[PDB]
Amino acid sequence: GSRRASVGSHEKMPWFHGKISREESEQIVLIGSKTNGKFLIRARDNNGSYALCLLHEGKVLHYRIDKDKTGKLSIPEGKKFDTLWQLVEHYSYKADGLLRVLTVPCQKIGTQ
Amino acid sequence: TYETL
Repeated sequence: GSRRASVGSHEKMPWFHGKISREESEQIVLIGSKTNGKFLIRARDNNGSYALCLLHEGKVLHYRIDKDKTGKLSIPEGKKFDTLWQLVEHYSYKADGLLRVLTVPCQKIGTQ
Repeated sequence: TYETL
């Protein structure tokens, strides 16, 4: 297989930037969104926790995302998922609790 | 800073 065990912080992705802070992405959201549904998850790899960041109608939000000493990621008010891929994709469906469902990746792109 | 899901 050769593909590491746990998610090796799959930076590669828009709505998944394990670099941004929280504001940095919220200013980015400032750029894109409006349509209520834009979002971008953040998850580094060193120490701390992840957090979903989306925008409603002009009020960026953030949702702490962590597991439960079980190994699976989740959210207090949100839900419970395996990884940010499920909590994201899932939520890509609905809000599940967010202010509003998801619709688009917010964070920036790459190069050009 | 975490809205309530």
